[PDB]
Amino acid sequence: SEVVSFSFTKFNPNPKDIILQGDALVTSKGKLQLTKVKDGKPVDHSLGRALYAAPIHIWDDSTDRVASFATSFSFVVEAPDESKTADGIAFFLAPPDTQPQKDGGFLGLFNDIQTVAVEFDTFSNTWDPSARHIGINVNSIESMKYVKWGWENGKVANVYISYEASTKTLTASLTYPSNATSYIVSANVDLKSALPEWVRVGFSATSGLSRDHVETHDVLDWSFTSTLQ
Amino acid sequence: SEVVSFSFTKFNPNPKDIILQGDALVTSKGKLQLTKVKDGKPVDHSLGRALYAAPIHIWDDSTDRVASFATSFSFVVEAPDESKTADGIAFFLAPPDTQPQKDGGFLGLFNDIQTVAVEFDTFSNTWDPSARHIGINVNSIESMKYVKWGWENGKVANVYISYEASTKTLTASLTYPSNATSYIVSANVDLKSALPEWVRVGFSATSGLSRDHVETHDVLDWSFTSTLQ
Amino acid sequence: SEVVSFSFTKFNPNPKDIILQGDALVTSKGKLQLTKVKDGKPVDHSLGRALYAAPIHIWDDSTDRVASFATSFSFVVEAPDESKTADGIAFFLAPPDTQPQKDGGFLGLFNDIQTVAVEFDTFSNTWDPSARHIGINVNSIESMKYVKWGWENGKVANVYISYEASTKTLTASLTYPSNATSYIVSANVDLKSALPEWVRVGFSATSGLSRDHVETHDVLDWSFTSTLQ
Amino acid sequence: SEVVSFSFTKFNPNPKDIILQGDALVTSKGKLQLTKVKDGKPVDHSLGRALYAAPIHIWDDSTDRVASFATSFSFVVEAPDESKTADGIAFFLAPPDTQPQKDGGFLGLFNDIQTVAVEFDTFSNTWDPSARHIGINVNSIESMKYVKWGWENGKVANVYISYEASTKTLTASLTYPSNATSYIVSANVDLKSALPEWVRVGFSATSGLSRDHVETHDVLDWSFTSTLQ
Ligand SMILES: [Ca+2]
Ligand SMILES: [Ca+2]
Ligand SMILES: [Ca+2]
Ligand SMILES: [Ca+2]
Ligand SMILES: [Mn+2]
Ligand SMILES: [Mn+2]
Ligand SMILES: [Mn+2]
Ligand SMILES: [Mn+2]
Repeated sequence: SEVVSFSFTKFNPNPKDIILQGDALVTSKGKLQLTKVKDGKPVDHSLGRALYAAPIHIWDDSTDRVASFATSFSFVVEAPDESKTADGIAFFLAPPDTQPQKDGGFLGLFNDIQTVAVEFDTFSNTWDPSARHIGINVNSIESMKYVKWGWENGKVANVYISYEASTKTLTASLTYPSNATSYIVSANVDLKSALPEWVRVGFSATSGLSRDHVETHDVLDWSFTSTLQ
Repeated sequence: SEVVSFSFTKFNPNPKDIILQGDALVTSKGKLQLTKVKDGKPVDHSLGRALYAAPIHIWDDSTDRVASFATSFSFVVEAPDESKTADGIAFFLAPPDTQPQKDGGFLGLFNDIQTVAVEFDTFSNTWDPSARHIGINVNSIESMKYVKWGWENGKVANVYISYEASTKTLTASLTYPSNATSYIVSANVDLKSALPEWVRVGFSATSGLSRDHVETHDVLDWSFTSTLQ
Repeated sequence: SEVVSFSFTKFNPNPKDIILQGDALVTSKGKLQLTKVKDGKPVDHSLGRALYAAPIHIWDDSTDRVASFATSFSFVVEAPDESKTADGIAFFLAPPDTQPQKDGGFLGLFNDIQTVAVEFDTFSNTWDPSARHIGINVNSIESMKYVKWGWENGKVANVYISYEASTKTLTASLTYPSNATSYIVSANVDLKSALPEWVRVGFSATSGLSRDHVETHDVLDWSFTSTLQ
Repeated sequence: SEVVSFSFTKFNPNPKDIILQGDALVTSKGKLQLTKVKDGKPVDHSLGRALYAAPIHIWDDSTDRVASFATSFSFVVEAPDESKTADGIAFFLAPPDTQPQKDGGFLGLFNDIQTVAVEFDTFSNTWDPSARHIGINVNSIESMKYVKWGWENGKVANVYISYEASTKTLTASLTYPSNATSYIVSANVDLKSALPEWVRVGFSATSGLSRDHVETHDVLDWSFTSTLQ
């Protein structure tokens, strides 16, 4: 058996165990700022990602084992105008050598790819439901499952995501501690069929392609654990 | 700081770190059977509870600190008839010397008491909403918050409950891995004002007061962690 | 499988998960003072013990499994005169209902009993080697194995004890961080043959039977973990 | 605060979170074989190293914090002739981009370098004590502290190493579960002055420079944890 685990109550401004991609950076105060901010205001056409340095062993072909993992993180999405926002933030697993994909609605993850993601989508694209949503995505920008999500501008969101290998169940929940509101969605996901044996895990986010569709995507903390046995 | 933690993948038929109360027992196969079963069938007028042996330090008056805790458990409620069921199961915190309260709709927790509970209610009493629900209860059998809960007869339910002291937020989620369905509810709960500094944590359950309102309440596993700092 | 774990960076003056026996108490500053102190000076004829509230499942007859456990703790033994000291402190496992045994050289553990202990002996009795020692004791005040121990008056000692079930090896080490000095001893110990399936773990200590053989026995912190699988 | 942790009960033959350097490889049966073996026999002039993929944050200049860490591992050194052996195995911390250094007595770590190591030396070089020893090395192949070590050919050794930042104490212990024999050594080590803020941790080993001074250096398991707060 193999157990892997880490916790950040904040991020180091010069992170060494975090692989920063695109526009992502850590602020002096220790906030993982995925998308660009200038003069304290979010900028459009931004894409940032952040992955944990050590690959995670999610399934083994020789031993026919699949990992179970659980992760918590808090995140803020703040937009100058509440009615106009894009695009969103996601937690994702992809091959270790994963690089940023397309911007805008593709969230830095997909294009037109072996990526499984839990997205917090703030803009309705062609492949989306009408309302903002939390989605479970399996190798597509189109979610297999989603729940409508009443996004609260600038309010801290607490996320908990778990994968139970014995039942192939991935579950994601978001709670706003400010008004004790919550949402949850689950899906049946076969990690062996969606991903390679080893992955890197982390976050991706992208601001809108227009000036009037901008917002921040900041991660405040992050704890993760995975066991393969 | 103080950290307390434990995990059970199953229960020992003669549990020594579990304080069994009322009808509760552990089966040969390691299932925490809270309410009575005879010839493999549930019996009415049953009340069972189970608490972890070591008290949990949830708040300290001298140091003005409050604990944050997280727990996972799976549980099955199986009734012979899907339309007629009572009463339910809960995870709860109460003073260390807590003893069983009233049966039936009171779930072994309340009467007519310092208990905070997350209930999975299967019967609509005077103080309930119409539908079966997951409730957050603060010193009352009446929930301060609840979510409608589509109970699945005999199907394993995976529960995750967390309390974040810095935001007084208690969140509870239930997922059925069989059809990837989930529910969640949150509430603002001040543990300092609801409970004493030290508590015992565990489960309580009660079958209905009539023969045609019977069901099992079995816990399959349980992991818990709490930190006071 | 079953995992049990706890950590104290200090102790609560009114401990609820600690069963205090004999003279043991927790000071305002959070120090587990096993033996009596008056006007800041140690008193003779004192015996104190402290156990964790939840029993530990160390072996299971039905499943033929034995637990592996690891514990860390720091402790100070301070005597007014460096040449005259008695008796010592130990970490021990005993049946859950264990009560204080004899005082003086018997360390509150033994008499003339199912107890396994790692002792830090400060006085040479009939059954001892000449020098102060760290001993591994299996149902006797006489150690099966020991190492000579250069006790440092008033200096913090860091202890690490591990039991590896697959090789029946119990290992104990003491280090004084003040001058980077260490000692270690191991023994082959069959827990199934020495102890019952369930035990309580903790510390015991006793000051000498004479006024000129007095010393403190204070525990500053304690972390413990055990897995049965 | 930041916590990092991992456990291996065995190694994956194609390790993805392990950076293999030099001759190091993982056998089919999951043994980290640091130095070369042909036809089941050790070969001379071999050097192998293995590091965990994610850097470890051991000290922070801005926050004046230093990490405390603890690690366990088992290892076998087997030589065809008990009287003729070289050179040894070590657990070490070095800059993230660390590469193999010199072979033979330099253990793959040093030359003639920012590396702190706990070595299990099997050959007496110019800079060594006479007997085989466990050494604590701080930026030199010459140990600042050591303890004589009765190496047992082919017998599993259980190692426990801890660093306590608050007292700058690094402690290392070796136990042979086969005959319940142990050794320990400690040293005062300032990690801030010896190493950079971020390091990679792992093992290095080297077989002798002659045919009659060959031995294996195999690691069987490994668990590690570090907290910066
Ligand atoms: Ca979208
Ligand atoms: Ca009800
Ligand atoms: Ca003695
Ligand atoms: Ca040497
Ligand atoms: Mn979407
Ligand atoms: Mn109700
Ligand atoms: Mn003795
Ligand atoms: Mn050497």
